[PDB]
Amino acid sequence: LFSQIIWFVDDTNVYRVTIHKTFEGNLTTKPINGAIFIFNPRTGQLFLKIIHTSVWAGQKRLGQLAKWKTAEEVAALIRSLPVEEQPKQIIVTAKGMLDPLEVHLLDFPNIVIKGSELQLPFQACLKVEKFGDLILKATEPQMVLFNLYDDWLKTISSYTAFSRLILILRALHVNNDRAKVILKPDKTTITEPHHIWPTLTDEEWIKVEVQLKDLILAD
Repeated sequence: LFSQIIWFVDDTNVYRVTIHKTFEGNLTTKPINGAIFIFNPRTGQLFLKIIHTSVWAGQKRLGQLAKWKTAEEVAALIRSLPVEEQPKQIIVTAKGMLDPLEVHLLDFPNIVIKGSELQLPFQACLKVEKFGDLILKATEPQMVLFNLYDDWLKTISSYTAFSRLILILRALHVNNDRAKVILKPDKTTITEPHHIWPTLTDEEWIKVEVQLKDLILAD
């Protein structure tokens, strides 16, 4: 990493449901909007493709079809980008993405697809209000761009920013409430409206990153 355009593709949050036990004692499973996360670990760029429930229609095995929908949308993004902006590698942390991507990317022989055992839980972003509300309230599919490193790269490397982001996502994933307290060390800690994460000093980030790591380890 950090040298070729690389994308991580996360399909975990594409097919989402609300499960409810009815008064008659049966489970209903009704889909809610999802999203694909496509992330550039060098620059911080996120493409968030929101997936509206209408795409599901009446079909079954939606969990399996989600992998295919994900690969379709990745290919569609690639086709909309000039060649020099297309990724050289796509990395997936879910093994079920590998074959659908292979089949969808046959026209892009330069693109290397590979699996990974890394823990990069973009589902934690559903717990960040910015992303959660945007996904919840969409009435149609759309793509939205974000910079998940805020202004960090002005003073730290991509490697350092990636490590910070991963710790934030994993901490949020394993213990949202405690993660959120660690990320607000002071009464006056704020997040800029165009930022994702709080504005913190270098020393505060040092203490935060140790605490996040300890929170992950405890769980």
